[PDB]
Amino acid sequence: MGRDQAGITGTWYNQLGSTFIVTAGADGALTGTYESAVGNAESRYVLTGRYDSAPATDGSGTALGWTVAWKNNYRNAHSATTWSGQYVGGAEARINTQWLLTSGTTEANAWKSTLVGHDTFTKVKP
Amino acid sequence: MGRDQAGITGTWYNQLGSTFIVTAGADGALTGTYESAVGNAESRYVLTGRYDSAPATDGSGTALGWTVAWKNNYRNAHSATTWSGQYVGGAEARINTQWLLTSGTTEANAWKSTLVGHDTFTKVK
Amino acid sequence: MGRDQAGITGTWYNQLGSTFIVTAGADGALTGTYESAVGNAESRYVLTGRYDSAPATDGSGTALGWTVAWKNNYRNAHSATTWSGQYVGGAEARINTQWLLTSGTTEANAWKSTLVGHDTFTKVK
Amino acid sequence: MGRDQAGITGTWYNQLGSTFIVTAGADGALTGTYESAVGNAESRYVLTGRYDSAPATDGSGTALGWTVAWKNNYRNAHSATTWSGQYVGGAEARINTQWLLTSGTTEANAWKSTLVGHDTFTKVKP
Ligand SMILES: O=C1N[C@H]2[C@H](CS[C@H]2CCCCNC2CCC(C(=O)Nc3cccc4cccnc34)(C(=O)Nc3cccc4cccnc34)CC2)N1
Ligand SMILES: O=C1N[C@H]2[C@H](CS[C@H]2CCCCNC2CCC(C(=O)Nc3cccc4cccnc34)(C(=O)Nc3cccc4cccnc34)CC2)N1
Ligand SMILES: O=C1N[C@H]2[C@H](CS[C@H]2CCCCNC2CCC(C(=O)Nc3cccc4cccnc34)(C(=O)Nc3cccc4cccnc34)CC2)N1
Ligand code: NI
Ligand code: NI
Ligand code: NI
Repeated sequence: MGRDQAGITGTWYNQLGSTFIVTAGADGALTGTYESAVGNAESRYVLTGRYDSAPATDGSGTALGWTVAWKNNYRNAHSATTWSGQYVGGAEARINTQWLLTSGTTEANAWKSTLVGHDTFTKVKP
Repeated sequence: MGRDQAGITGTWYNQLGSTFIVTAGADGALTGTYESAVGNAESRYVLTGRYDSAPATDGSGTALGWTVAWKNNYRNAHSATTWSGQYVGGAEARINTQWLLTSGTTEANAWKSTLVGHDTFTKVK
Repeated sequence: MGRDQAGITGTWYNQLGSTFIVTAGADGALTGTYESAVGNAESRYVLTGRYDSAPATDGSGTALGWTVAWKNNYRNAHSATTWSGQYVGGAEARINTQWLLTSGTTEANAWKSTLVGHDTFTKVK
Repeated sequence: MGRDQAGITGTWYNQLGSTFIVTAGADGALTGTYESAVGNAESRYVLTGRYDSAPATDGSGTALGWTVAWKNNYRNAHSATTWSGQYVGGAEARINTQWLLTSGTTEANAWKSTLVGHDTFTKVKP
């Protein structure tokens, strides 16, 4: 039912070599796994998110976001990343994102809790 | 059972008057609803996220994040916010966050697609 | 002269205990020194920036920003912070900011080069 | 002189087609002009900033940042952008940045005051 449900669902790769496997639901849900090529991370991590299942009709992208907490059956980095961005369809579909990575900190170190960055995902590895 | 499952589960209010109702699952899931006091938003929106269910024991906070897409059965703002932050428990429990709000845009307007801000959530209004 | 030249010029303090000493010029310049209470920083660092010297008259704040490179005669942290925000006048004047701290990194580590945060500066603290 | 004073100094273009003309001083200063290809912007705006004039020698980039207030003799957008990033010298020199654009707002609209994005600058015009 989602306008971009079929386009979003599948396997995506970012510029770092990370792998993002996602199913878009008709209700706006995103569910899948994330494997990071960098950082204190090994194997797949659960991800969950949301996307706009009825986007604008003027050629705009489709807003979405998702979260990974960096704990799985191998490691725990005591941190979580959220990606905020939009899906852009067409011949070379892309999910363009900016992200925030927060680590658990003491109060004294809270000022340095959060990294910001940007990831671009494609359906073919770069 | 997640270490902070009981502390996170419940209702949170930010500095703007928005309301965040969340259930923390034993496996690290966050599920619930968000009601925003500002912006193109009315009634409740679905939220989903994750939290660290086995955090450090050194006094550090508990890392977490969640997403809301601003579409429900009443409105659609063609946008989505992600909050990234940490839960700090105790008498004056807090969830301290930074957030990214992306709107769907044309490619030419993508440079102005994403707002950044910070929200602090407490257990009282 | 700048509309908020006199209001911005002076000594400001943020929530961490850092001190921001600034002169606003009639031409939109910001020039001064920054002393950070946290991080790889000791004593004062040069700052430079810009502000809107003819802001809106509808009660809106005054947009501004400035940079500190964390090198002085005593230390070098191989990093730089930019604060982006707005000055809000009145009995309880504030400069509300969000900031980006970038450290020099190898290309392999570029994904972790930049912190984001927020500081609120007041004239009393 | 700064290690990268000669390398940073010059004319740069980002992926939007904006033009960044900058002079790096031996004292860590950045001065120059910015012309944006997008937004409420016309002609050149004053910029000022700072860079690390004695960076690490381990292959790391050179940290820097600069500000533009979007007021000149032609327009006033009641806004300011700060770019935070690092200069990477060598083959295909690049300045990689993330930026924050804050507009003056009323207190009720302060939550919507700030955009975030990322710009990459090279000396080759797109
Ligand atoms: O595809 C992809 N992959 C990437 C992108 C986006 S997700 C990303 C993959 C993430 C996989 C998990 N990577 C771990 C993160 C936590 C870690 C670390 O290196 N943290 C940090 C390093 C440098 C700067 C930081 C600033 C703020 C906070 N963290 C920063 C760490 O231990 N942090 C800390 C431990 C203990 C105390 C801390 C106190 C303050 C801050 N951090 C602390 C170890 C590596 N896209
Ligand atoms: O008033 C105030 N005060 C505060 C606020 C806003 S300004 C702030 C005061 C700043 C004073 C300078 N503080 C130094 C920063 C550089 C330092 C460090 O701790 N860096 C980092 C720590 C944690 C997370 C990081 C994420 C990304 C990158 N850095 C993070 C460091 O050595 N970093 C690094 C060294 C070598 C290689 C690196 C590779 C990647 C990242 N960092 C590297 C040492 C402390 N408001
Ligand atoms: O090279 C390059 N170029 C680009 C990049 C990085 S710099 C960039 C060039 C910038 C040149 C100036 N462009 C003006 C900015 C202000 C403007 C606008 O579109 N603002 C905004 C549009 C969309 C989202 C916003 C979110 C938050 C705030 N602004 C957003 C505007 O009028 N904003 C406002 C006016 C009145 C009230 C406001 C209240 C809240 C927020 N904004 C308000 C008009 C265009 N790299
Ligand atoms: Ni960390
Ligand atoms: Ni650092
Ligand atoms: Ni604006």
